[PDB]
Amino acid sequence: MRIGILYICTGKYDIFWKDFYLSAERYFMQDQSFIIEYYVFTDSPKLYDEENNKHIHRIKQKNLGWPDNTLKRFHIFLRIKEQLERETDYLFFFNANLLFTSPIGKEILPPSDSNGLLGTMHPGFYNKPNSEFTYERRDASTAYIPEGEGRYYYAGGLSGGCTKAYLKLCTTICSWVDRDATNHIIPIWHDQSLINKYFLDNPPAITLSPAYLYPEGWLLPFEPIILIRDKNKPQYGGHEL
Ligand SMILES: CC(=O)N[C@H]1[C@@H](OP(=O)(O)OP(=O)(O)OC[C@H]2O[C@@H](n3ccc(=O)[nH]c3=O)[C@H](O)[C@@H]2O)O[C@H](CO)[C@H](O)[C@@H]1O
Repeated sequence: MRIGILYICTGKYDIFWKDFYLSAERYFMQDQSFIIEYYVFTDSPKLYDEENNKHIHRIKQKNLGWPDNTLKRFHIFLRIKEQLERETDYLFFFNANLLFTSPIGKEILPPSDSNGLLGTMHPGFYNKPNSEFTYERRDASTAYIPEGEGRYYYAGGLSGGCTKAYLKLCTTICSWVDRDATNHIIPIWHDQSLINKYFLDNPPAITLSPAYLYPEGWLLPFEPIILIRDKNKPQYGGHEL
């Protein structure tokens, strides 16, 4: 089947796209059943390595800067809503600085009988209890959730599921941020604080171990599968804006 993979890279984050694109081929979508379709949102005219592979689709999108670039990601997925219904069956989002290390496959695709959602544990909060989750604790916010509840702390570096179930997600949170905008609030950990609520209302069919979000340099009780490139390396410099 045809699986769609969402990817955002604006400003200088187009430096991350390449090693990701190559790694995606080596490891993602290996066995013939599956065909990969890149949906890239960039300011830039040119994306590596284009021309050559049809599937990859460059989608024009300007720079909104921090924090709007991760806050309004879901409005970015809806500019092309109708397109995602005819050309895709499953959806996924990968962080710009992600990288593949070990093969992937059908193990991450939600069963069709379930809700059809996917989340991933956060690498820093997988060994911690509810007391330490960094949700949003302001009542007037749509991302408000108090103490003693919430099962996990999901990260926004990876999320997906069936196209239907994921678009409804995209459409849901789009209102939630917009509603906050009229209430004059910006959530603390905007991509996540919003998402964690949604995964609280409707917990994903799958929760992926932080092996799929492996920070570089770290020592975890896991085998690397998908990796997080370290931004404070002198090649990247923390700062892109
Ligand atoms: C996994 C995690 O807990 N990390 C945080 C953050 O990672 P970091 O704060 O470590 O990285 P970041 O916020 O610079 O990256 C945000 C991601 O959004 C996209 N992008 C692209 C171009 C651009 O100009 N700005 C931009 O934000 C891009 O794919 C990038 O990977 O981002 C995650 C992805 O949502 C979450 O939101 C969290 O806030």
